[PDB]
Amino acid sequence: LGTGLILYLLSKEIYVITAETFSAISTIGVLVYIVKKYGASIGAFADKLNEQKIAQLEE
Amino acid sequence: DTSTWFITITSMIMTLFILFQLKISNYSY
Amino acid sequence: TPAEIPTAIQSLKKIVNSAQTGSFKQLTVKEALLNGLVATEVL
Amino acid sequence: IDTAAKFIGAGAATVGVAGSGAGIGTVFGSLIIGYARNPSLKQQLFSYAILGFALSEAMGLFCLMVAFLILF
Amino acid sequence: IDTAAKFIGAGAATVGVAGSGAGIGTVFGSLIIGYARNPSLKQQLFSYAILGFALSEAMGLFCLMVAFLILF
Amino acid sequence: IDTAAKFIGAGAATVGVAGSGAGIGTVFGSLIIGYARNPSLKQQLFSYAILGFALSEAMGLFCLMVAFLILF
Amino acid sequence: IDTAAKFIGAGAATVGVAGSGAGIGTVFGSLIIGYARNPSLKQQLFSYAILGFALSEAMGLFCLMVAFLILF
Amino acid sequence: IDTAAKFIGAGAATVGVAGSGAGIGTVFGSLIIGYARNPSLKQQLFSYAILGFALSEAMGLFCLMVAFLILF
Amino acid sequence: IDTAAKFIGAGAATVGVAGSGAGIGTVFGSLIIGYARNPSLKQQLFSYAILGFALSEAMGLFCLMVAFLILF
Amino acid sequence: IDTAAKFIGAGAATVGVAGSGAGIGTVFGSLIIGYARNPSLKQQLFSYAILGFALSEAMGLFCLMVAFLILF
Amino acid sequence: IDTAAKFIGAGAATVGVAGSGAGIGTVFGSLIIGYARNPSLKQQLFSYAILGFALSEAMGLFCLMVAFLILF
Amino acid sequence: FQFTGIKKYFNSYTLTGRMNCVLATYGGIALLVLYFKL
Amino acid sequence: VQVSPLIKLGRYSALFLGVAYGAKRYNYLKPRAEEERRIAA
Amino acid sequence: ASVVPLKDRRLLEVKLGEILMRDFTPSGIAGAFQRGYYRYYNKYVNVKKGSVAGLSMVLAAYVVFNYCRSYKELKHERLRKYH
Amino acid sequence: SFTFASPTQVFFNGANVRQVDVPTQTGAFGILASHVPTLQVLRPGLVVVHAEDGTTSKYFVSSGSVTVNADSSVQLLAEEAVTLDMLDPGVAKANLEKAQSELLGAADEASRAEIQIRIEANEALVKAL
Amino acid sequence: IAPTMMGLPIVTLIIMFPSLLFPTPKRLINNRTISIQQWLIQLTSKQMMAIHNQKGQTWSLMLMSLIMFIGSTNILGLLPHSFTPTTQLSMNLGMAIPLWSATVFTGFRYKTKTSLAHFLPQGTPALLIPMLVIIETISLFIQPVALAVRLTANITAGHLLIHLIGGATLALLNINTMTAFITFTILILLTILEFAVALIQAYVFTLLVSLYLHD
Repeated sequence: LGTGLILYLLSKEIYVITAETFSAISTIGVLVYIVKKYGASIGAFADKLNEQKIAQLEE
Repeated sequence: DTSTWFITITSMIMTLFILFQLKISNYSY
Repeated sequence: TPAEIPTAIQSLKKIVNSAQTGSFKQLTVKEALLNGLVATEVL
Repeated sequence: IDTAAKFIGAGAATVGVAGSGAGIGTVFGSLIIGYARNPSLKQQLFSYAILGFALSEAMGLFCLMVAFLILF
Repeated sequence: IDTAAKFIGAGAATVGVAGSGAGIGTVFGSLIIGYARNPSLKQQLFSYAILGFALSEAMGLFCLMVAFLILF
Repeated sequence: IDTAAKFIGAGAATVGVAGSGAGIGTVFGSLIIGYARNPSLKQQLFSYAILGFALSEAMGLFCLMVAFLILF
Repeated sequence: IDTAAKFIGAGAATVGVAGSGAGIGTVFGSLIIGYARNPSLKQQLFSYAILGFALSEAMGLFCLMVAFLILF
Repeated sequence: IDTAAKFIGAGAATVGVAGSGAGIGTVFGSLIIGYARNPSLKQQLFSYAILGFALSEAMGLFCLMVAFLILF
Repeated sequence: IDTAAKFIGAGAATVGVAGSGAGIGTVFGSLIIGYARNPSLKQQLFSYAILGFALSEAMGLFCLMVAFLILF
Repeated sequence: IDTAAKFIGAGAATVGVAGSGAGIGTVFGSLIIGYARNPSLKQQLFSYAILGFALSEAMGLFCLMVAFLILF
Repeated sequence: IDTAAKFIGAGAATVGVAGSGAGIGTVFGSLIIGYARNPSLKQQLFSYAILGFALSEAMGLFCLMVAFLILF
Repeated sequence: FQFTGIKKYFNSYTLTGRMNCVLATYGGIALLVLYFKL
Repeated sequence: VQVSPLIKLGRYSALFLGVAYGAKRYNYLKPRAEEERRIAA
Repeated sequence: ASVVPLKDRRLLEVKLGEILMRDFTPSGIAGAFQRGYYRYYNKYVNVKKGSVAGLSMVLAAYVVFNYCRSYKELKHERLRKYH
Repeated sequence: SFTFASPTQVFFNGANVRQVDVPTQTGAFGILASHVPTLQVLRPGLVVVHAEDGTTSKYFVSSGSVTVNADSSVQLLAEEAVTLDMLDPGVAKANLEKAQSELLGAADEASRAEIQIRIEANEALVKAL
Repeated sequence: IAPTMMGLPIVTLIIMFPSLLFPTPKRLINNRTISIQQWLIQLTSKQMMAIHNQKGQTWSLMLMSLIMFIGSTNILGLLPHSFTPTTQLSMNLGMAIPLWSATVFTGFRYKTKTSLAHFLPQGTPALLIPMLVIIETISLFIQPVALAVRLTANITAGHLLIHLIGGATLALLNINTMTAFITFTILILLTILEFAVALIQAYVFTLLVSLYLHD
C-alpha cells in the first residue's frame, strides 16, 4: 500500500491540498518534532523506564 | 481576526478547569 | 500527468474494505467472471 | 491617505522593538559575567537568563503585534 | 482623515514600550548576576526581581493601552 | 485637521513613558545586585528603592497626563 | 494648521522627559548599590544622589518648557 | 502617495533594527568584564557572548524583515 | 506651511534632550558607587564626574541648538 | 512629494545612529572597567572591545547606509 | 513644502545624537568606577576613556552632520 | 458522579475562587456597551 | 490477481484524458481567459 | 452511542499508550503501536523512537481535523491540477 | 598550584586542580587557573574543589582566607575544614533550629550578630548536607 | 497580502481536546507515558510549593491544573493548522480576572487589615506617600489586564510571525538560496516558538507570587 499512499498524496496535492503557508508550520513544526523524536526521545524513554519505574520498585 | 464577541470562549474554560483539576487530583507522587 | 494512478489502488482498497465488512459474499458472481476474463487476458 | 497612515504607523510601531533588543542584549551579557563569577552554567544562572530572554522577546513581539494589526 | 491620524498616533504610541523592554532586560540581567554573587535566589533576591518586572512592564502595557485607545 | 493633530500629538507624547519603565527596571535590578552583597533588605535599602521607583513612575505618569491633556 | 503644528510639536517635544526618568532610575539604583557597599548613607552618598536627581529633573523640566513654548 | 508612505516607513522601521546595536554592545562589554575576571576564551564565555549577539542581531533582522514587508 | 513645519521640527529635535538626561544620571550614579568604593570623593573622582556631566549636558544643549535654530 | 518623503525618511532613519553611540560607549566603558579590574588589557581583552566596536558601529553604519539609500 | 520636509527630516535626524550623549555618560561613569577601583589614573584608563568619548561624540557629530545636510 | 471527586476542593478554594460572577458582570457590561456601539 | 496490473496500466494510459483532452481544452480556454482579462483592462 | 466512543477511546489507549493492570502493563510493554507506527496495513511512521506512535496518531488526527475546518477559508491557486 | 590546608590537616599542596569554588564573605567565587589575583575572606560554607581530572571534592570549611596571587598558586586557609560525611545532618538541623530559637535571646547587638553567624553557619551546613 | 485570520470555530471541542492528551491510570505502575507526566507534575509542584509554605498550598493543587492546561493548549498551537484557544482574548480575560479576584479576596478574608496594609512598604517617605499609594493601587488594578495581555499578545504574535515568514517563503519564487535561508529562519523561529512553555511558567509564577503576597 505504499504506492497507494504516494498516489493519494499526489492526488491530494493536485486537487485538495493547498500549498499556502505550508512551509510555515506544516513542514517546520513537523521537522522540529522529527528532530526531537529521533534525538532526545531515545534518552527520554530511558528517563521514563530506567528512572521512574525502578525508583518506586526499589522503594 | 481581531478578538470580539467574547461569549462562549470564556465559558468552556471553566468546565475544562473542572475536568483538568479532577483529572490531576488522581495524579499523585 | 496521470491523475488516475490512485484510482486502481482506491478500487483495491474498496475491495479490501468490502471483504472486511463480511457482506462481500452477497455480491453477484458477475465480478468473478470479469476478474477471470481479465486474468485470462494476461495469459 | 489611509494606506499612507498604515505604512507610517507600522514603521513607527516596529521601532518599539529596539528596546526589547537592548533588554535581551543586557540580560544575555549579564549571563556571561554571572557565569564568570560562578561556573554554574547549567543552573539558574542560565535558566533565569533564558527566562529573561523569553520575557523581553515577549515584550517585543507583543509590541510588533500592534504593527501587524495596523498593516492589516 | 481622522482614521489616518488614529493610525499614525497608534503607531507612534506603540514605540513607548521600548523602555519597558530595556527595563525588563536590565532587571533580569541584574537578577542573574545577583544570584551568581549570592546563591540565595529563592529569597527576596528573586522576589524583588519578579516585583520589578511587574512594576516595570506597567509602562509598556500602559503605552499599548493608549495606542489601542487611539486606534479604537 | 486639529483633532488629527491632537491624535498624533497624544500618540507621540505617551512615548515619554518608556523612560520610566527603563528607569524602574534599572533601579530594581540595582536593588537586586545590592542586596546580593548586603543582606539588609528591611532597611533604608528597600526604602530608597521604593523612592526611586516612585520617582520614575511619577515621571512616566506625568508624561501620560501631558499626553491625555493633549488628547482632550 | 498652525494649531495642528503646535499640537504635533508639543506631542513630540515632551518625549525628552523619558531620558530624565531613565537617568533618575539609574541614579537611585546606583545610590542603592553604593549604600549596599558602604554604610555611610547619611554622608555625601545621599547628597550626590540628590544632585543627580535634581539635574535630571532640570533637564526634563527644560524639555517640558520647550514643549510649553511649542504649545504656546 | 503609497510610495511616499513606503519611503517614510522604511526610514522609521530601520531604526528599530539599529536599536539592537546597543544590545550587542552590552553583550560585548559584559564579555569584556567576564574575560577580565576569568580569562578563558575557549570557555563558555565566548559561546554565550556569540549567542547573545546572535539573538540581538536576530531581533534587528526581524525588524528589518518587517521593514522589507513595508517596502514590498 | 513652513511655519507649520517649525513646530514639528522643534518637537522632533527635542528628543535628544533625553540622551543628556540618561548620561548625566549614569555619570552621577557612578560617582556614588565610586565614592562608595573609594572615600577619596573630593579628588579627581568628583572632578571627572563633573567633567562627564558637563560633557553630557554640552552634547544635549548642542542637540537642542538644532531645535532652537530650526524654530527661528 | 517623493523627494519630501525621501527627506523625511532619511531624517527618521538617522535616529539609528543613537544606538551605535550607546553601544560604543558601553563597550569602551566595559573595556575601562576591565582594564581597571585586571592588567591583561593588552591581551585579547582589548581585541574583544575592538570587535565589539567593529560590530556595534557596523550596525550603526548599516543604518546610516539605509538612510543614504532612502535619501538617494 | 520641500523646505518643510527638509526641516522635519533635520528635526528627526537630530535624535540620533542622544545616544551619543548616553554613550559618553556611560563611558565617563565607567572611567569613574574604574579609577575608584584602580589608583591608576593617567595610564591607558584615562586615554581609552578619552578615546571612547571621542568615538561616541564623533558618531553623534556625523549624525548631526547628516541632519545638517538634510537641512541644507 | 464526578462532583464528589472534587467537592471538597470546590468549596475549599472557591470561597474566593468562585468570584466568576465579577467576570460575568464585566463581560455582560462590555457586551452591552458593544451592542450600544452595534 | 492479474486484474490489478491491467487496471493499473489502464489507469496509467488514461493520462491522455488530462493531456490529450483536458490539457488541450484548458490551453484553448487560456487564450479566452487572456482575452477576457484584456477586455477587463 | 457515547458508550461506543468510550469503548473506542479505551481500545485506542490499550493499543497505544496502554493486579489486573499487569496484563495491561505487559500489553503496553509489547507496544503494538511501536511495532506498526502506521498501523498493520503500512510499515511505520517517520518517527522511529520513544514509542510515541500513539501520540503521533492523535496529533495527526487533530491536525487533519483542523485542516478540514480551515479548508473553507483557504482557496486554491489554479483550477488545473498542480505540478 | 592549590595550597589547601587546615591548621591541623593538609588537603592539597601545589595541586593543579585549576577549579576551586569558595564560600566568600561577600559571596561566591570561582577559580579558573587564570582568575584575577585577589584576597578573599572565607564565609561559613563548603569549598567544592574541582580537580583537573573529572573527580571533584567537597569540604565544608570555617572562616579563613582565599589567597590567589597573580600566578596559579592559591593558598586556601580554612580554620575548620572537614568533609561533609564527618558531619551529622540531624545534628545540623537540630543546631539550626536551636540557634534560630536563641537568636532573639542575645539582647546585645554584637551577641545577636554572633548568634546570626551561628544560624548562617548552620544554614550553610544544612544546604551542604 | 494574505489577511491573517484567527477564526472562531466551534470552540468547545478544540478547548476540551488537550484534556484527553493526559490519561490518569489507577495503577501502582503507570504506562511509561503518564509516568513522565506524573514526574513533570511533581517537579513543577515542588517549585510552586517552595515559595508558599503556608496554608495556601491547597491552591497549588489547582495551580498545577492551571499550568498544565495553559501549557497543553499553547504547545498544541505549534501544529500546522491548530487554532490556539489562548489566541482569543476572551478565555484569557476570563481566566485572569477570577484568579486575581480570588487572590485579593482570600487576602481580604484572613488578616484583612494587614492585607490592605501591604500597600504600605513599611514606612517610606511621608512626603510622597499619596503618590506611592495611588501608583501601587493603579498597578494592582493593572495586574489582571497585564497578566491577560502578556499571554494573549505574544501567543498571537508567534502565530503571526510564523504566518508572515511562511507566506514570504511561499511567495519567494526567486533564487532558491534565499528561500532556503528564510526556511532556516522559519525553523529557528519555531524552535524559539517552542518556548511558549516559558510563557506558561511566567503566567503561573506571577499568579503564585500575587497569591503569596496576598496570602
